[PDB]
Amino acid sequence: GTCVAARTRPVLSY
Amino acid sequence: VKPNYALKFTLAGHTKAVSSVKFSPNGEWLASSSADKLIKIWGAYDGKFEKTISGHKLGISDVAWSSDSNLLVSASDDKTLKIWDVSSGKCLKTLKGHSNYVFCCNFNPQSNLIVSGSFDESVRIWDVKTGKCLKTLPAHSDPVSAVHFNRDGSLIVSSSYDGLCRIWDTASGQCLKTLIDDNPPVSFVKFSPNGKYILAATLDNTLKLWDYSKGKCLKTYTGHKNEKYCIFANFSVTGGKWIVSGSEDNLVYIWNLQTKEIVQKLQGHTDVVISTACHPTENIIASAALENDKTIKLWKSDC
Repeated sequence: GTCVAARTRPVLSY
Repeated sequence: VKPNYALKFTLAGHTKAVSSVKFSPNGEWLASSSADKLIKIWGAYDGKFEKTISGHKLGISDVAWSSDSNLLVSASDDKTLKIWDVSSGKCLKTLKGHSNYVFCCNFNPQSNLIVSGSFDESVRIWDVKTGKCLKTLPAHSDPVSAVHFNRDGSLIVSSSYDGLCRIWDTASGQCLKTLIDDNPPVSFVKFSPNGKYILAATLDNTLKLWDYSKGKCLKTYTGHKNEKYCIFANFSVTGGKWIVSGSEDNLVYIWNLQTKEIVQKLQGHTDVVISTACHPTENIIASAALENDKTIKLWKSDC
C-alpha cells in the first residue's frame, strides 16, 4: 500500500 | 532538418511506475524516481545500473540534481522532500512543511536553494544547508504541477491545475507575473535554457512557448496526447533545436521548435511516457513510462 506517487496517477476531473 | 533518434538501451529495475528521469548536469549519470519509493542511478551513456537509494515512506513523483551533480532532491507522497548525497546514498536532510503530496522539485543554479510544489497548493523555498523552509508562497488555488528556477536563480516559474503559470521573485517571494491565455489545467512548466521563454504543458493536448515578460504565446505544439498526466517536456539544444515531450499514446514526440512541425515519434514504450529528459552535452534523450511498462529508455541521434 505504500508504493504510491501522485504523478503516476491520472487527474480526477469530473 | 530532422533528428534520427534511435533506441540504444532499455533500463529495467523499478517495480512500479517510473515518475521522473533526470540527467546529472555533468552528463555522467541518470537519476530515476518511482512509485516503488526508490531512486535509481544509471550510467547516462550505457544505461548501466549503478545503485539504489531509499528512505521515503511513500512513492516519489519527482527528482532533481544539484548543479555540481553531487546532490539529489526528491518529492514524495509522504509530504516530504529528501536531500540525498548521491555518492554515499545517504539522506542528508528531510524537508518537512507541506501538508499534502509533494509533486515537483528543483535546485537553483547556485544550488543553495530548493523549490517545491505540492497538492497543498503552495510553493516552498528551502535552504539546502539547513533544510529549513525560508518562504511559503500562496502560489495557486489547486495542486502545483511544476516549479523551476531560471538561469541565474532570480526567478521561479510555477504551474498549477488552476490554469495559471506564475513568475516569482526568488529573493522577495513576490509574484511578478500571472500568465493567462484565452484556462485548462497546466500540467508542466519550465524556463528555456537561454532564459527568454517558458514552455508550458496543458491538459488539452497542447504545449505552449511563452514570452513571459510580454505575457504572450509565441509557439504552440500539438499532435500528442496529454489530458491526464503531468508529463515532462524539454528543450533539446545540443544539436538541432527541438521540443521533446512524452505522450499518453506511449510515444516520445519531437517537434521543430521554430516551425512547430513534428519531426519524430519514438516508439518502444508500452504505457504512458510520463517523463523525458535531454542530455546536457550530447544528443541523447531519456524517457520513462508508467505502471504497465516501468522501463526507462535511452535514445541517441546524430543531430
